[PDB]
Amino acid sequence: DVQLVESGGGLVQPGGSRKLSCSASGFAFSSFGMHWVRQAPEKGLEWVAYISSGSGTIYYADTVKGRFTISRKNTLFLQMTSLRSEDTAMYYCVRSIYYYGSSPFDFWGQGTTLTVSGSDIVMTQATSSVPVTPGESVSISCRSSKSLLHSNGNTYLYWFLQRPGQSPQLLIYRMSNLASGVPDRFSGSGSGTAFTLTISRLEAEDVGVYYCMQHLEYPLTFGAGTKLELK
Amino acid sequence: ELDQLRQEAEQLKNQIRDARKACADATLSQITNNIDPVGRIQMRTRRTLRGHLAKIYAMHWGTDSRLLVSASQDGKLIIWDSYTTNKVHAIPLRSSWVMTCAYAPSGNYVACGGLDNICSIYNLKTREGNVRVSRELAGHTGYLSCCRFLDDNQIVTSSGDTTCALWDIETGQQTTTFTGHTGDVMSLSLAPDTRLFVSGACDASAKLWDVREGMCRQTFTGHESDINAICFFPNGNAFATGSDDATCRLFDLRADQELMTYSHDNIICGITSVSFSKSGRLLLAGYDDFNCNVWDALKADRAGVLAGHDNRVSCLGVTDDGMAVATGSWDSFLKIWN
Amino acid sequence: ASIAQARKLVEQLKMEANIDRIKVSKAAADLMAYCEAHAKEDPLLTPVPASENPFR
Amino acid sequence: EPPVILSMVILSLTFLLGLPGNGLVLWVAGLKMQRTVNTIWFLHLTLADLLCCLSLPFSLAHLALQGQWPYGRFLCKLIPSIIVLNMFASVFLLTAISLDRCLVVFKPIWCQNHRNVGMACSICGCIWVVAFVMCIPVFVYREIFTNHNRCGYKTPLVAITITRLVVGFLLPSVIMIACYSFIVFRMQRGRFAKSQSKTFRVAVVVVAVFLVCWTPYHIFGVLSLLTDPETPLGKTLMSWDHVCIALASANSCFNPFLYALLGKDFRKKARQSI
Amino acid sequence: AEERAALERSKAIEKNLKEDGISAAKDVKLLLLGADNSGKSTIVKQMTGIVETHFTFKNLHFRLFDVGGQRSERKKWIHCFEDVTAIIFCVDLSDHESLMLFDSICNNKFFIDTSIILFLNKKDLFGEKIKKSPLTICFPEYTGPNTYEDAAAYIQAQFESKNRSPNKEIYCHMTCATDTNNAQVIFDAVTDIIIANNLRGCGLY
Ligand SMILES: NC(N)=NCCC[C@H](NC(=O)COCC(c1ccccc1)c1ccccc1)C(=O)O
Repeated sequence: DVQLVESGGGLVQPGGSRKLSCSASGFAFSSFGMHWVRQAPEKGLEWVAYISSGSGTIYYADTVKGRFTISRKNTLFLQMTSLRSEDTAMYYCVRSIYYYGSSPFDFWGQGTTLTVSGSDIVMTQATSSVPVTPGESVSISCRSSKSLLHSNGNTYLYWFLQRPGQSPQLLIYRMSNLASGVPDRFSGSGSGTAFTLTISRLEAEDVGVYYCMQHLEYPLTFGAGTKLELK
Repeated sequence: ELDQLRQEAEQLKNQIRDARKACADATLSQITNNIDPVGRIQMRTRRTLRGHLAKIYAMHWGTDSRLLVSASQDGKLIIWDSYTTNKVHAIPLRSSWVMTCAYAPSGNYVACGGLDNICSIYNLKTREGNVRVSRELAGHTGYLSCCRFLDDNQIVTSSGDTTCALWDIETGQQTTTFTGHTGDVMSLSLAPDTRLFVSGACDASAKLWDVREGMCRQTFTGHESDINAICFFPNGNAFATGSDDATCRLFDLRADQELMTYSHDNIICGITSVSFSKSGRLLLAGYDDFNCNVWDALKADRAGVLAGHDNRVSCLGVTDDGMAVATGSWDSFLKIWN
Repeated sequence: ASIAQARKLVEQLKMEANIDRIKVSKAAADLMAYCEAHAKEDPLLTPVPASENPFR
Repeated sequence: EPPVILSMVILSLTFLLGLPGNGLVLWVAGLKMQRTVNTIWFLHLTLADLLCCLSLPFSLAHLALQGQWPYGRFLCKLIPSIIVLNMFASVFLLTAISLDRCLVVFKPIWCQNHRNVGMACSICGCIWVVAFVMCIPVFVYREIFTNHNRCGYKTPLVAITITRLVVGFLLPSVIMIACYSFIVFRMQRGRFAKSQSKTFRVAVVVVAVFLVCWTPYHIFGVLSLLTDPETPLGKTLMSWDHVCIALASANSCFNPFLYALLGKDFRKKARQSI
Repeated sequence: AEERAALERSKAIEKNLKEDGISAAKDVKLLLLGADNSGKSTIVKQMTGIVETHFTFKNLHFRLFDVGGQRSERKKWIHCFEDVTAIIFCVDLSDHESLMLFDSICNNKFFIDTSIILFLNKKDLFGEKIKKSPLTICFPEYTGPNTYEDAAAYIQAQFESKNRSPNKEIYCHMTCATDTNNAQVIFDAVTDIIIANNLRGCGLY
């Protein structure tokens, strides 16, 4: 089965260095691009770095560039230097193959908890929490400062579901396409800058935090995170 | 009693010929003589797909009219993004002697076969990333000349062992066999409703099979040499064939005989491929004389030429929406015309 | 050997000879009507402008 | 001045016979044919010959000016440098033609295992680098002397002309003659005895054309070394240099017919294209 | 937006395609023909659709294709071997059909410039058969002494009479199947063939 196990986290003195690893199994690691995504204990998802398939292209976040390094034995590395107190997060490893019709960001790792003692597209989710009961219909919406619709007709909005205690799971990719294994109850629609995620016949397994992510241009940005809680 | 059976066969053939002649009240030319000709059809090359290194033998379009698969004897099955020229997948084959390739209408599988006597199924939507061999169909004692998907689970193959087979991909067994041809079954096409298919073999004949019962409904013999290409009309009530006799012919299913012949005096090379336009008004055929001729299917007049290949035009397909036509060739190049 | 093959051949010929056949003029008219009804939506005989051509 | 008229007409016929031939060869080989090892050499040779073809108008203007240069120093250092680069690149590419032919004849196993488009591209790039190094002294030492301003060279001249003579004539000539002699000698036995005469004729014609085009350049170069310009017979050497350079440049228009147009596939493709 | 990554992937697999082509162009491909039980298996063993055998001799990789199992007409797929370096043809001397097969292959439109390496296997068995029965049975128009050498020479001439193309050569070797020199003979013939093909590609032949 496809696996992504991460290691190397722990208590870190400020200003030090630590190396994160992402051991891959169950899939062709060489043909996938890898991402690092971190989540602060009180915040949501935050894209960190990306290395392409073949190591030809590498990207970093603005608060990450110059201090972190991404490299890829079927393993991916995250060499981090000069760590600050703002780096305390659970770090995730993501496989993101890219071709026509493909589904990027489909698998996420288990996460490694590490603790330390301007022109970007803004993804805003107006509602942070909504009360909902099983069997009803709930809609979660978010907006983007810049239009996500491209000249080729693809609009790059991604939906992620994070259940309590588990890693994020891809639900909708490119704002209309249902990810493999996701129940048909999930539906995504939008128009340019406004996007909504509609769920029909809510179940107990759909309780969590919903993140919408744009892939139109680097750096990749997430929404604030809308949480649906039972009752 | 062998002589009696031979005489019965001869009189049955004579009865079939007389019955077909009884329904020939007027010809297609006499019916379409009064309609306006299509005029000169000028198709230009829009894309040229440069990945292959040996002769391309087969190509097939996706149902999305954007993705296409191609087969070359360099050992690779290449999946192309026609809009961007981008190569989506490259599949290395166990046997390089491929002569056919098919694309599943769902878009999750591609078929492949040739001189190894095997139809191989390739999964395009594996969870592990890369493309893997999902199935290898092995029941034919002769080379696989064509294969076409009916759905994700069943596929029909024509073979040089003078037979056609219907398979179940899950079990890998021949659900039905189609026998009756006396030469190499060289071409294959399935009807728009996928309930029946026509095949053209080297016995200069074409047969109409149905997948459900596995029997031959009608036999069409008008050609003089081996039929190399075959294609249904968009309505499913007619089909066209291409032979080594340097002619194309149109056959009606409900009239049980030939309607038109497409040929010219200075056309000597055999036809390798044949396809229809979206409306059926245009019949496009590939030739060994390095070109592709556009025919007016209702008037049997040449309407244009697709020149621009340096070797034999091996394969040709029209997209489902009718926006473009692809031609593959022995010069190892795939061209998109529009 | 050959007797069974001949019996199968004559049976197949009898089956093929027992198919109802319409007039050829009717079939030609049906083909012509199909081509006429779908003429407007066929992009190959009518050159589509570059605005609607995904291969422009 | 009969020498000046002769040089002008030779440059003119070279121009009118080389623009069509080289343009056709370049178009056919670089757009209507695929990249093979044999095709890369022809591509680079036709590039060199065509930039030679685009350069003869400058030589015609130089002759028409009768030793007068109203232009700046940069053009005087640049145009002859490019011309020399292209001519000697053509010479080195001809030597590479002969070397590759001898190599495929005498090392068939090695060429089966190690001869491809990449190695041909690498050797062509090395040839271009060598040609640039050869023309560097031309760019450095050309100046303008001010009756009227004229282009002319400023001990260093001896080294430049001797190195030019050796590296651009003797080694290429010896290599070509030896390679073609070995190919002919190889053609003696086996299946090749019946086509040895044809191969011999082709080799003799190409070597003789190269020699007649490129020798008088070198002989009048060494005589210009030996004879001072002020001494008698210096004016004659200066006058006929022009025509000898014209002969040297005529190899550019001759090369397409001699190399690309002996290929049956190339002939068929060109006839189809025209 | 993310079409850049798809372009990168397309370029990567184009690079892989080029590397594969360079690796594949080094092989010497040989079409292995002849009648049934003609010694084809014997020579491919001394060193169901299509059988490919690969071996290396003096730094050449040889790819041998046997098409005897294709029990259908050759005219539909014989063009799949148009680009082979040479054709191996096996004849059992101790055995008309072979002559017609050689005539059809030799004068095929796809094999005009393709050279044929002709093997005359079972030399000792042929000598024993001559000692037992005359060779005039197979060829009615054979006039001459009934010795081994002259009969073998006559058969060799009968095969080479089937060639009309001057741009191709026939390399005939006689084997007794009690030998291991066949790889060497193929090597010498293929070296000669590659020299000829390279010379033709350079325009000097
Ligand atoms: N004869 C001999 N042994 N070598 C003599 C030197 C030759 C060489 N230069 C060249 O070959 C290139 O052109 C030289 C020259 C020229 C000057 C300005 C513009 C364009 C061309 C030119 C004059 C007139 C007819 C043709 C060319 C060198 O500068 O060393």
